[PDB]
Amino acid sequence: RVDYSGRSVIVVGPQLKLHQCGLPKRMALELFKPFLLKKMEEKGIAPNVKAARRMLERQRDIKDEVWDALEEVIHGKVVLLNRAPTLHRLGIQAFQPVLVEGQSIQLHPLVCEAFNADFDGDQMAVHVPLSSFAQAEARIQMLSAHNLLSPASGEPLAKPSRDIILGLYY
Amino acid sequence: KEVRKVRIALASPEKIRSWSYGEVEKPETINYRTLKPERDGLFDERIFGPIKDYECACGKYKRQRFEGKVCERCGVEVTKSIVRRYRMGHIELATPAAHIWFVKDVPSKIG
Amino acid sequence: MEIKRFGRIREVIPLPPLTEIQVESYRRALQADVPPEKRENVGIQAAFRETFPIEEGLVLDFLEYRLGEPPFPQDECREKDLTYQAPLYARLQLIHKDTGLIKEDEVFLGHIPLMTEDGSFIINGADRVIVSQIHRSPGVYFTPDPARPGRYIASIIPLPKRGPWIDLEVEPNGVVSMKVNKRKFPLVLLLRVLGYDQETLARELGAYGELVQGLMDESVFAMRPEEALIRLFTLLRPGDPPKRDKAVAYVYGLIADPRRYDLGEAGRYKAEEKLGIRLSGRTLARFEDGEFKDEVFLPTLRYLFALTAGVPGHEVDDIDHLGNRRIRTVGELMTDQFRVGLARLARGVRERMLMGSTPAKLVNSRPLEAAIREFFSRSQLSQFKDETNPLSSLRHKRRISALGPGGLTRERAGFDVRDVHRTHYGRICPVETPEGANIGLITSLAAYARVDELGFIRTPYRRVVGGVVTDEVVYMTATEEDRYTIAQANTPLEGNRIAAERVVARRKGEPVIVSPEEVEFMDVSPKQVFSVNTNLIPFLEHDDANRALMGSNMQTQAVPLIRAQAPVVMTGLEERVVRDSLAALYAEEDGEVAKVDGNRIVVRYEDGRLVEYPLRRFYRSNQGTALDQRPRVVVGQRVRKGDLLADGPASENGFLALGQNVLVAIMPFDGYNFEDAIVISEELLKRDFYTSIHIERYEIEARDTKLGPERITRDIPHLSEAALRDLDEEGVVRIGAEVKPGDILVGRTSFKGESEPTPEERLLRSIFGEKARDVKDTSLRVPPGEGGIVVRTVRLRRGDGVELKPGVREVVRVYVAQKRKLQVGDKLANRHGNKGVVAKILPVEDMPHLPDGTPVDVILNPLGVPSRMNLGQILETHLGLAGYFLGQRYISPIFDGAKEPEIKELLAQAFEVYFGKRKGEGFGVDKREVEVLRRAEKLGLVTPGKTPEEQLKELFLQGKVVLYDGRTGEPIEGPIVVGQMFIMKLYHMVEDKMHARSTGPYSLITQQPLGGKAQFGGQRFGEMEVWALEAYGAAHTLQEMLTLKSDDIEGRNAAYEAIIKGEDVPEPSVPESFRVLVKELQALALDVQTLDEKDNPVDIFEGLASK
Amino acid sequence: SDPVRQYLHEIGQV
Amino acid sequence: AEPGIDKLFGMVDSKYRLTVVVAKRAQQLLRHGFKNTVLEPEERPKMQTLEGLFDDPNAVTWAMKELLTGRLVFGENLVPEDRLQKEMERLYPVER
Amino acid sequence: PVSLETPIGDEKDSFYGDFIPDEHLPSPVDAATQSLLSEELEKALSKLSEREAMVLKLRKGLIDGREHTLEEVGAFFGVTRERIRQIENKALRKLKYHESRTRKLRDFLD
Amino acid sequence: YRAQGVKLHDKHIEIVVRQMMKYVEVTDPGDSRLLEGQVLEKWDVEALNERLIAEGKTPVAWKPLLMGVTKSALSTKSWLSAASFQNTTHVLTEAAIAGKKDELIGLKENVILGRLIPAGTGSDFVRFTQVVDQKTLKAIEEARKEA
Amino acid sequence: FNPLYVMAQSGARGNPQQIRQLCGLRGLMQKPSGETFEVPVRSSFREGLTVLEYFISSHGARKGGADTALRTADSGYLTRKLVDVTHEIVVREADCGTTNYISVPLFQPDVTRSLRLRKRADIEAGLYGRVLAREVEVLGVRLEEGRYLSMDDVHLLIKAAEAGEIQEVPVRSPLTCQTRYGVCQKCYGYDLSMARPVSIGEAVGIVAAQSIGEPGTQLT
DNA sequence: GCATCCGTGAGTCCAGGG
DNA sequence: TATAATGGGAGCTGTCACGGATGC
Ligand SMILES: [Mg+2]
Ligand SMILES: [Mg+2]
Ligand SMILES: [Mg+2]
Ligand SMILES: [Zn+2]
Ligand SMILES: [Zn+2]
Repeated sequence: RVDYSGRSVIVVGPQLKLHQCGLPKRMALELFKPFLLKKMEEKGIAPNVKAARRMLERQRDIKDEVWDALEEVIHGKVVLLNRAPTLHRLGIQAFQPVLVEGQSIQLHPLVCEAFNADFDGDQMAVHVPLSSFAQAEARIQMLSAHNLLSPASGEPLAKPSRDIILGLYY
Repeated sequence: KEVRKVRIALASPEKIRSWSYGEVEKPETINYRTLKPERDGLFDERIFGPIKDYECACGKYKRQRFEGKVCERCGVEVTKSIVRRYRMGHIELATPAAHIWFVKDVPSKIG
Repeated sequence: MEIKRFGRIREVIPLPPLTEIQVESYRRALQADVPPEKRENVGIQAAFRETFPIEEGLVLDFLEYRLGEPPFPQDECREKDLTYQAPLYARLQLIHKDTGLIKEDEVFLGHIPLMTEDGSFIINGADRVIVSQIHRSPGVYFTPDPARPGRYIASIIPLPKRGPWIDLEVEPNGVVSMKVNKRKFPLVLLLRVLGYDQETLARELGAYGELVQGLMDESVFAMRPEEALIRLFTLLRPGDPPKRDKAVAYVYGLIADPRRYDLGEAGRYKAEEKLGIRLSGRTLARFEDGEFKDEVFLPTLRYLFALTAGVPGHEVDDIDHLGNRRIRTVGELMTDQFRVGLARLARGVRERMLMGSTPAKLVNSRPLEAAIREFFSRSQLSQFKDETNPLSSLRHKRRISALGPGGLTRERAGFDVRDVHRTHYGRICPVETPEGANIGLITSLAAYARVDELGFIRTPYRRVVGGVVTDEVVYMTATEEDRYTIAQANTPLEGNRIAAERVVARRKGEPVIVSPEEVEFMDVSPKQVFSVNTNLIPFLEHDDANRALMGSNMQTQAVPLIRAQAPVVMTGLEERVVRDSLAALYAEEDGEVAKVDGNRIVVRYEDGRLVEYPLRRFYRSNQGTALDQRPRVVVGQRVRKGDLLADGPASENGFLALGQNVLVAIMPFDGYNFEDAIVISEELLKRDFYTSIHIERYEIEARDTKLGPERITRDIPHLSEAALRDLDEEGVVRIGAEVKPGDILVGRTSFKGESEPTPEERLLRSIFGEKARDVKDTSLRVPPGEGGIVVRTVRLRRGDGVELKPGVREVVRVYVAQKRKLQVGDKLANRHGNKGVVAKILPVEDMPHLPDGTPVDVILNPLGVPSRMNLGQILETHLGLAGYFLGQRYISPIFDGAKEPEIKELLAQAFEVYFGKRKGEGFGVDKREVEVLRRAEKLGLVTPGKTPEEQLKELFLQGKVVLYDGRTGEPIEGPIVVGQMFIMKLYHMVEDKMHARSTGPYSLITQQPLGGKAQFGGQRFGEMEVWALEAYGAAHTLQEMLTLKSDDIEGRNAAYEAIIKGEDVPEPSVPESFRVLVKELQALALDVQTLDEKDNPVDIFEGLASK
Repeated sequence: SDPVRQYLHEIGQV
Repeated sequence: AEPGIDKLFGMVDSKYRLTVVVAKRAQQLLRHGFKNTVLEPEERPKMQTLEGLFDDPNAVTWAMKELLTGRLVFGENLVPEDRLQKEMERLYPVER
Repeated sequence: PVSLETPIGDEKDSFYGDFIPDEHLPSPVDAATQSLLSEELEKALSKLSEREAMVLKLRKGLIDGREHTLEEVGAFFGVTRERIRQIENKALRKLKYHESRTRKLRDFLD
Repeated sequence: YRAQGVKLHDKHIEIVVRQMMKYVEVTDPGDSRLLEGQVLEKWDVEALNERLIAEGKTPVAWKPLLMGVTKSALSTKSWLSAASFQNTTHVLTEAAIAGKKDELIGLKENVILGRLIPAGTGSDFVRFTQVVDQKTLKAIEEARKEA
Repeated sequence: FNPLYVMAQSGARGNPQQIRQLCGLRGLMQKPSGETFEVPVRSSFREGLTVLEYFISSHGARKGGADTALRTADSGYLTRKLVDVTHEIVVREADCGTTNYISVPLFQPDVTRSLRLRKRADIEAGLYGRVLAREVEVLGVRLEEGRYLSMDDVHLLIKAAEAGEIQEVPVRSPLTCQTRYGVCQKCYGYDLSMARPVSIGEAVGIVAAQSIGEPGTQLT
């Protein structure tokens, strides 16, 4: 078991770009908390780290410019999404999170086949790569949009399906 | 240095005694009134180390200035309590006993 | 509104009492209503009769038992976490054999849990169900040897834990072996011990050729029964002294002691029927006049030889036939644990009979009480009651497990036990079973099925005499069913005469076309093939079984809604389900309503008596869904017996109301209903459709410490007045306050553990000159993601009819209610197995809409139908469209329901209502409707040349309409299926599942993050997640997962500090769990050494473990 | 195999 | 996709080498507060707050965009590690 | 006592011990708070002279873990116990004045 | 796989099958310390046979062996990997008697120790790579050129 | 343009047996022993089954559910075993220097009447991305030693085989690689993820194990 | 040596626990 | 610390492949 990690129900996000996922604001606040504390000190939102932490502790204490601070915290960063059972490496993929209202993770349609995910109640885990190195590995090697062909067969694995095919065919 | 290999071997009685910081002589654990560890039993700070960082069992020494000092009144080294994860003890058997792994894992290595 | 119903099968009998399998079984076990002297020797009475008398001298004997009244009623037991139970007394008498002295007393034995009216139990406050178990029946079986094709194994099987399994076999050397407790010895020996001579064995067995020769051993016949008996005791107990009375005692306890061997009544009956013999009792032999007398062994051998040779009338047994598998109900399961507790009690009695100088003095009840408690709390058939909705509870009471004590072990259960056997028909539902690894091992009783007194499942059939169907119905076991030709329930009848030349029937499961003359019985109803849940799926005949299974199972998980509705298409079972599950109050007799309240209804009955009915209001179920009853009558109303007085949860005017009827369009929608996701309208939230009430319970204790007492108080150090704003004088949050994550529900202070402050703290104190307080804040706070309105507090403090476990001074419990609106990530489903998570909530102006301006409610994707093959949901929608415009509902019974032509008639009427309204209001056909008719003509859906109206009507009779896109005003380019569908909101709410962690508690031994939302846990990055990272070559990401993020202590501390300082994370070091592994190997006498490249030790313990 | 069977035997020796 | 990812993969003999170069460079920029950047002011990656456009805080984004200019040098055994650290401290002092 | 390896539920999935948090070792949050505290105390102490900072450190035990008596700090600085008490008090007076000015140590007080 | 319409490249199966043929059995020890019937790695007996041929000695005669995937995993050289797989006590018993040194060659062994795996960015082929900007490099070259 | 037809034809949803069960007939069904029952369900799901037809359907639906259930654990177990034999195999160097190779055949024996061309997919799975171990000259095209076979190169070799110019293709393979503890870049070939030579450092054994185990649940 | 008769450890992921 | 007391109870059930160990 591991820190900086969460899970939730997944939901389709049609508007996402292939390299993006939808991450609920509250999850992102907890997943990124030390970064957010720092960034809050770096602005006037709290004198120091510990004041900021007490502020985020109570939900009715949470201000508005903290959501803006969070958005600066996640800029260009990726999270890892995982759906168990993790049968091949594409059971884990890196995504740039887009913050959303709501409590569901928003997953891009074209990665569902590789995750073997659909939307009849599946849940997924999310994880934060911390260091510059882990973050670099995740953005170069594990990004959804850099993993398009199957390593088993060489054939496309991110590819049109269901409605996408249906409309294009029509 | 840097770890490059990991060896595993039989431990001799003498090797085992070198690991041990004390023989556990009593089947006691903690005192039923004070909830503190009984002397010479399975939780004894005298053997396995202090429960509180840099503080003997009775209280005579309570700061990091004493370090490695073994208190005379209670016998407890003054170091970090984390050492209660690392310090072995031993039981000196009155008669030798076979290690069942070398008996029942067939074919028996002893046999 | 009007209910129109379809179908031509008239059910001769109603469904039986749907919980009788629970209620009657337990009533049989307790015999509480029966005067003691009239009791049968069954149930706990039979337990007593097996235990007593207790001999050796002294004797302690049983006269009778008695069950008193429960000390606390059911609600009080739920409130105070008590067990609802009755005190058990036994009248016992101690006789000293030589003195003749007799002492008699009624001794108190503890308490026995009582079954509530609905068939469940209240164990320590929580409702529980004892789930019935299925097992192989006791008896005598004959089975093919899987090794030797022409040989057979005979198996004698008693009741579970009531004797050993005995096998007889014909060995390749020809001698007939007996195996018991894994001991292969020649059966001839035991036959001799029984008193059989070679003369009797020759004359009784010689018919079967050479087989009897492998039984003839002269060295055995040359010994009298005593010498054979001692010989058997030696080859059964190596090293045990072959004492004569000890050998008698052992073999008697193995084969003849009724207190140790028991075939049961079922094993008795089946052994008798199979072997064609009569049994005196229920054991394999008796001890009569100083010698053993055979009952079963010779008949079994007779049969085994006859089967081996080939003589007619001898067949192998199908062990999965439901004549050979029986149900252990709660009464029997409990009686068995009661019998074990009583055996331990008797051992204690004999113990005190040795050491001592009264019945009470001799009897220590504790073991008995321990066994019952152990049964009702930690058994695998004792299950937390599912009462998500009332159907959930009803269904739970009718479940059947092949697991549990004395049953199968999953991961081992093969394909045979999980199959639907032909004999399941009318007995065990063929669709309702789990989808995971338990598939086929947990099942549901069929709607009309009944467990008979021996435990076999019976189903009802109507008698047919010369083509006439009578009203005699006969409940049969599968053995009896196999005798007859049984016609299908849809056989056409003119009055009572079979009006057909060719009749579909079954003979031993086999479908067969038969004349009326040949028909002996006829099914009562299609209903009898399926579980209650499966009987609630309209148009089941059009749904592939795999998705019908899902619709079945998901009705269990429907949440009760504040505006719940019954379906517009019902099967006709909805009222009976509400009734049998006690999901409503009904009038006890004819009468008149005197008083009506949110809280209570007072009715004046014909007797003149004034009966008052309190209504349960916003009570908390086991699952947190809301149990409340709402009155459905008014003052002065005249009620007949059985009329509805109040609706419970998921009840609408007495009909099962598991969700809402919503207006549905079947079309893709911009990716938002991709791969089973669902799009809904904001209108649904606006009118509180799919809104549910949920109640959470929080609990806090204040205990005595060695450091001073915990106190429940408002005076909490360092908190503002804002933090205490809604805390009462005593420090408990007030009723009606809104609590959010972080807010205090119960203030509590605890004395601090003796700590010398770190020098930094000493200096900071001096700088501010403030004494550190002596207690710290240990209050109960609302956890992350929870909250609502406080609706109850309970306060139990010691010194107040209140006594708590040792050392706790007070317990406080706070009840918090939330109204849950449908939101993105919540799960919806229909009864045909269509299920999906809400992905998008659109404002009303974005919804597809009808020409008259009516927007639809939910948008389901057509890609969910073809590969699922569950077309019932399409017919439901078609009929829903009709009902929408006619203001009517339908009952369409399964396999006997609405057909396409009748649905088309109704759609023609509904069209006239939907379109003639327009033609009257002064409007013609729209230009966009003309464009869609042009496309429809090209699709083949409408006849070219007809007028706009006639073509629109053709579409409508196909259940399709012109639909406008709310974003554009342009029509969808083809007509779309639209109609009413019944959709439920399931108890899988994202509000409960979303969870994240940065840091938090770690485990004691491993120093790894704890698991579980309540522990503020971390996610498991298991073996396979690691493989994925390895396969990407993401080496540093993985090293973080294994060190800085889990159990690298300095690493995790330093990474947190570096991040909050804006630095980069430091390099990891050794994980603690590897240190733990090294120490655990050192305890195994293994020296595990980390070396460097020069083979020199490296200390991973930094000197802290080297002297 | 069974240590108390073994011990009862050893005792039945004397 | 990361901007220019196909060219970045074109620059190395092993994809894992690009990730090592990118990560070490990102660490170097963070250590020296971005004063050692090879980007020209108009090439600096930006992030749009509410106040206005500012420097992108993400050093991996910077490092990739620098790699794409040809102005970095990568390979094995270019310089002893301590000499490199000390010269970068000299040219671009670390905050205290 | 009850066993740490008591099964929770039907499977061999989980044990009672799985749910018991380590209350002894400092959390990453607590460790970081202690570290920010030490650093802020050193920052505020550098605003005093070497002697008043050092006297405060010896008297509070921030150096060798123990708090020396006024007689020992005095014998160390070569000065009366009364003198060392007076320079401790002016050191505290200076710390309080600065802390009221910048409010840089307040939040550590809980 | 073809029967189910699954396209799977052969070389993945070949990797596994290569691990199933890892071991050989001695038929004649030659001039070696080995025993007849002893099972060892094909790589190791070939290294030994070339050491003996270079030394003018008689080489060890050996036959090829086929192991199932489970047995091949349990027979691997690294005792950390085999003991994490299955038959833990048997593996640990034989490794303890032999005093085995695990050289940390594979992935499991390094994962258990929390080490950086020898794959991907942890490969020795790439992890020592350096980066330096043109200015800093030129300045270091001036520094060198002075001495 | 019928909905069911367009979904099946386009590959969006549905196969011909499911469509047939919707519009044609449910068909033959198996007994609990697995033998097929003599009389088929003659109605489609649109027409609706009878009680008895539905009951007999149960046996096969339950067998297939129990199949699916047991096979997901068997598959995961297999994957774990495969990961344990292969985990140490990594691309460790550019070229081990072996001269050994394997020959992938383009033909297979029939009725044993003659040889016939193997199916296209089977040839692709055997040749795509592989490094040629020997010069090949077909249809006047030189495929040089050391070349990574692109998919176009594979199709070229299939054409040459149809024209008679080649029967087997010599190819570097993990079977013949001499890298200790792993594989080299030449002998492994292309990272099918990227359609180009594999990078040194790729955990090629894990990828093999996952490639083999992940479709295990589809094997019936 | 050649079979048979044994022990033994194994069985996807998550969640919560009553 | 003294009458005399002298060999125990519990089982327990629908798996499977495989390496090693006993009978032929
Ligand atoms: Mg799913
Ligand atoms: Mg399930
Ligand atoms: Mg389960
Ligand atoms: Zn001491
Ligand atoms: Zn090679």
